[PDB]
Amino acid sequence: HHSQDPMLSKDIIKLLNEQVNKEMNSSNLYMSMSSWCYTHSLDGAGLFLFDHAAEEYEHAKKLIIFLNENNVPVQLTSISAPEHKFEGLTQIFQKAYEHEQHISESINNIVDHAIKSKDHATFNFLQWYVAEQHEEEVLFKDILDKIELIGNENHGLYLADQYVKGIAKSRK
Amino acid sequence: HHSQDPMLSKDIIKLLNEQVNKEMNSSNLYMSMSSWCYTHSLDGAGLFLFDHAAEEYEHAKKLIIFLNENNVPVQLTSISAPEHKFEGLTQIFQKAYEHEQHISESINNIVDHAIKSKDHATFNFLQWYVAEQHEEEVLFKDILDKIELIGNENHGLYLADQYVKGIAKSRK
Amino acid sequence: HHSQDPMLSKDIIKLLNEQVNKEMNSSNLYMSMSSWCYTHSLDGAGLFLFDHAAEEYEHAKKLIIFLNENNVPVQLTSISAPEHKFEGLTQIFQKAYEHEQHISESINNIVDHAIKSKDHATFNFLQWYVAEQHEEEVLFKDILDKIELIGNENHGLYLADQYVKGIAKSRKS
Amino acid sequence: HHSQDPMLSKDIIKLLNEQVNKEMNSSNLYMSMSSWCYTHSLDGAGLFLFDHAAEEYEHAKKLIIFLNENNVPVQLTSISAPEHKFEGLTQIFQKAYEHEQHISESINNIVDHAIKSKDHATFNFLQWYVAEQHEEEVLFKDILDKIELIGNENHGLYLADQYVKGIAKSRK
Amino acid sequence: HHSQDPMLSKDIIKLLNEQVNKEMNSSNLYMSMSSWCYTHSLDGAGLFLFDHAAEEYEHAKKLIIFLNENNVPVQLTSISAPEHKFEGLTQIFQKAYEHEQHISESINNIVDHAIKSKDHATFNFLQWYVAEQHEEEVLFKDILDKIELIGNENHGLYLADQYVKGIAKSRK
Amino acid sequence: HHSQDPMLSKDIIKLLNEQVNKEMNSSNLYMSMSSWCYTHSLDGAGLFLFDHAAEEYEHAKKLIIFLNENNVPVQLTSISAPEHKFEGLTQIFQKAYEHEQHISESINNIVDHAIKSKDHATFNFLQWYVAEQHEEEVLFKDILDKIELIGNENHGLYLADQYVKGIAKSRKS
Ligand SMILES: [Fe+3]
Ligand SMILES: [Fe+3]
Ligand SMILES: [Fe+3]
Ligand SMILES: [Fe+3]
Ligand SMILES: [Fe+3]
Ligand SMILES: [Fe+3]
Ligand SMILES: [Fe+3]
Ligand SMILES: [Fe+3]
Ligand SMILES: [Fe+3]
Ligand SMILES: [Fe+3]
Ligand SMILES: [Fe+3]
Ligand SMILES: [Fe+3]
Ligand SMILES: [Fe+3]
Ligand SMILES: [Fe+3]
Repeated sequence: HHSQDPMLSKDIIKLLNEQVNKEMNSSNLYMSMSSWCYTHSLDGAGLFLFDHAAEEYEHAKKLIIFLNENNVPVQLTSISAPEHKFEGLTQIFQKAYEHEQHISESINNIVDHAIKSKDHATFNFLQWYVAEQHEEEVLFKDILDKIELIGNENHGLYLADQYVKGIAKSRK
Repeated sequence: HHSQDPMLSKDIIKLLNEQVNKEMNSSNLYMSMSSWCYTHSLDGAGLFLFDHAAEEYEHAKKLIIFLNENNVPVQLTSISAPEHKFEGLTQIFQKAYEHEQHISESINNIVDHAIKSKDHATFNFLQWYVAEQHEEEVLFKDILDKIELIGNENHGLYLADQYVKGIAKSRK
Repeated sequence: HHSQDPMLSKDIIKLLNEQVNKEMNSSNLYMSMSSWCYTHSLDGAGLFLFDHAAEEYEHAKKLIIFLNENNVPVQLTSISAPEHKFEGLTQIFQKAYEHEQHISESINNIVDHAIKSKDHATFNFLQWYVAEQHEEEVLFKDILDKIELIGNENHGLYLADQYVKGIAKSRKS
Repeated sequence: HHSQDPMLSKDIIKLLNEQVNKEMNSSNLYMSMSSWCYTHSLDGAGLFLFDHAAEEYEHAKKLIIFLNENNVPVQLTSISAPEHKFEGLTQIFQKAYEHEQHISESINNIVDHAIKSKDHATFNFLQWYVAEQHEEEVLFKDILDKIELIGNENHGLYLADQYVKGIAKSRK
Repeated sequence: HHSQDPMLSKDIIKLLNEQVNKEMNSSNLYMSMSSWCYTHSLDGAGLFLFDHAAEEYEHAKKLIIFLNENNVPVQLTSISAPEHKFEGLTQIFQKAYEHEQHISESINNIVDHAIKSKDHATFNFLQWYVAEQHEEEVLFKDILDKIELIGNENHGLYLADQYVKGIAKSRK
Repeated sequence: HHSQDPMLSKDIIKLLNEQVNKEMNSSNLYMSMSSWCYTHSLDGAGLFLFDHAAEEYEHAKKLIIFLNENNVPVQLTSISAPEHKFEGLTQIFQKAYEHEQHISESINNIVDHAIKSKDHATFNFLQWYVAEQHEEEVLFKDILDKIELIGNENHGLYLADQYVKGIAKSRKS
């Protein structure tokens, strides 16, 4: 039997499949960072990063759904194991904020390509994704700002972890 | 500051970490199988397999939670691209059922090791997982049974896909 | 058309089928005991044993369901005519308690075999059955204890039967 | 202590005790037929026949209750192992319909004996049983009629099983 | 009058009776640790440890119930006076965590003996106890981790006690 | 860091700590009595005595709470192994009633000491304990009266146990 051709262009297909794998890598990275926090008595950060990792997989699932609906084959690729060794809470959140900046950049790029190739179905679809990623990038900026304000001096790690714990709980 | 040592034995840690990675791999496989179905007009099987893939990630998360609570570092390994080429609906579910048999075996192995090393916290924890995996293995057996009963002659693929669609919706 | 092979091992299949037939045999034994009581003015014990017999059939059905879901053919055997002649209420409950002890042992044997064969699907499935059988064994122990505490002196049978009647009614609701 | 004699005649006692054993045998036959269906991918018929087997045991229990209330000793004899060899879905339902015909005949016989004996307590008691058996005989006639209407050609068994599955669920 | 013999084996009887006495001893230890905290201005830890002591007595009662139902005589031996000399909050929780580890080991031992003896009534019974003990061991690990993360420098004891006070109230 | 001194006098502290240990000892005695009953087919008395044992521990906890709030160190002593061999239901309740009489006396002694030392915080605190202990002493008197009225002639033990079972159940709800 005959099935209809993919409804998206080759360039958009490539960028979207790359994005699915980027989100899966993100989930892995954040699970690893979370585990580091959990094994170093920082369960506030552990919980926050675990929940964030899960949300990254949710992004991957939403991108996959869009690919499926357009008759576009999903291309799940090989991905390196995430980094597992970290220096401390500050370094983790510095690395995470940088990572979010990079993800934001990657989304901006696809949206720009949608405009260029007049793919406004894809432009329209990606708007939840632009909005949600901006929120996440702002969130990591805010957490990093707070960790740096508190500092590492006497009880500082505890104070920072409890602050992140509060955010983790409030974000359901 | 000092954090407490991992609360599980080296062998159990190894087996549980391997299992996390197995479930992550399973999620990728099922996403790939789902995509094949969606791009070959089998959206019933597409939906069922997508939802099943998501459930495998849920298993991985629950295993991670148990590792975290026991102060056991999560060791996420490199991701290898899942199989993406398939012959048809029957072959997909034959491969899936075989995969589920393998997963059941892997769980039986961990539970047996928990008994052998007198790790009854782990034994007790794994019981939801034994129960749920059994349900999944039976489900795949039943779907494969139905696909083979229906056949492949005129309208057969359609009837099978609609049957699987019904199951997918009922499990929501 | 091809159907999938049985999902359980040959040894586990045989034990579970044997257990189905054990529960069916138990149901008949208890119906016969129940009838003896009813025909000897012991309707409290009659009701208790009737309801217990019915619960044994429910156990058989639950085991059959598990076999069915695993693509395991159910093998129902001949059921021997149960004992029908009894000496009295005490003898019936002595026999019943001994029977319950045997059933408990038979379950322990299957669960042990599941562990040894690494069949944790079956191990996990049987836990409701282990728990419910333990409660049943304890119940028959308690009833036997009570019958023996009361005795058959002046109104003893009546008192014991009423005691059992109360239990029967409480287990309904 | 003296207990009152049985309240029913020797002939009625014999017939009712035989009926209890007939219903128990029926339950076993239906469990066996059910198992055949389940192990041959016909879970619609499997469920239907399982639920029917349980209903036949319910009939046995109700007959036992009536014997008990009349101070009539219940005489359970050996219950021979049921047939387990079956050719297919049509043959199972052909055998089942014929079996239900025999059961209907057995009930008619007891009711006639009650009339002849002027045992109107028993006549009146059996009315639920006459009505329920009639409904069951009609039901098996209808299912067999449908299995034969559908036939075994391309997807026929699947359609028949799904039809019977519908009936099974509606009688829950 | 004759009463039925104990329903459990001699080895299982010994182990369960020893466990009752262990739980009673644990209750006393925790009451003593609780009192130390209360009399040293650590009422958060005082409340937590008091409530924990009461929970250990609840475990003793549940084990006693199981012995009673099996016609097994309860053998209460002398319960030696608990340690009352403590150095500080960290030492108390270090000792507590080590104590919970020992309790976990004792339970694993009984469950293993039940398996070896084919006593699955006892195995099945103990599952609530395995699960609840695991949660308690994890909890003490977490509290100790937090006490050590905070430390004893300026306001450290106060912060740790308030943290434990929070946990105490949340478990009510 | 400095914590405030105990808020109660040395003599009151000692009496209250002794009372904590008395209640813990009582709990164990009653658990042992309860077990004897359960293992001799007297589950009514078994349940009653088990629930009573648990209530004694609750008394110990309430006393500990008072000590804690007054910055008084709790001093838990060794608990001797309770008596475990008994002659029968009557002897158990004779022993229990005598025990309750002793507990009542021990409370009277503390309350009297509180009055003499002008410790009315402690006097006031103990009033729930005086009241609850009186109700307990009366209850054991009543049960003993009933066991002795019934006796052990033909079905006597059964009747007495069922009577106690009814009390046990009524005190739950
Ligand atoms: Fe993000
Ligand atoms: Fe994102
Ligand atoms: Fe699975
Ligand atoms: Fe799984
Ligand atoms: Fe049984
Ligand atoms: Fe049973
Ligand atoms: Fe019928
Ligand atoms: Fe019928
Ligand atoms: Fe058709
Ligand atoms: Fe504990
Ligand atoms: Fe414990
Ligand atoms: Fe500070
Ligand atoms: Fe008292
Ligand atoms: Fe008292």
